[PDB]
Amino acid sequence: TKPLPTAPMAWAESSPRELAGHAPLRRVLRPPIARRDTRATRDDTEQAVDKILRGARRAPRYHLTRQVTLT
Amino acid sequence: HQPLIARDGPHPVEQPVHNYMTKVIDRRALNAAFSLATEAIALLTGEAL
Repeated sequence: TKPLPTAPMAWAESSPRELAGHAPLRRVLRPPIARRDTRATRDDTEQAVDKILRGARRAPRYHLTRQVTLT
Repeated sequence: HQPLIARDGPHPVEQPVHNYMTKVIDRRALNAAFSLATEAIALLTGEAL
């Protein structure tokens, strides 16, 4: 519940270049070149679709191979 | 559409000729590049402050 030495936790308890990236590039217009001068079940369905939301809002330390065989 | 001239004597009579050509557009590009740095990346975003 908050520290004495604040700078070490804002990084610990937790980009702007990509924000600045779209800023000059994408915000800029017509460049370049220039011219002079349903309690639980419902909850579950919604969450699955949403999960597809967040996972589809973004995008490597793991790899899974899967296979079928006998015992 | 092309011009024409009437001529006399035995010859084949001339008929106006119209040509119908068609050029096709080409494709190019231009490259520039700029770089950043490890320190800059850290400075541009909040990392090293």
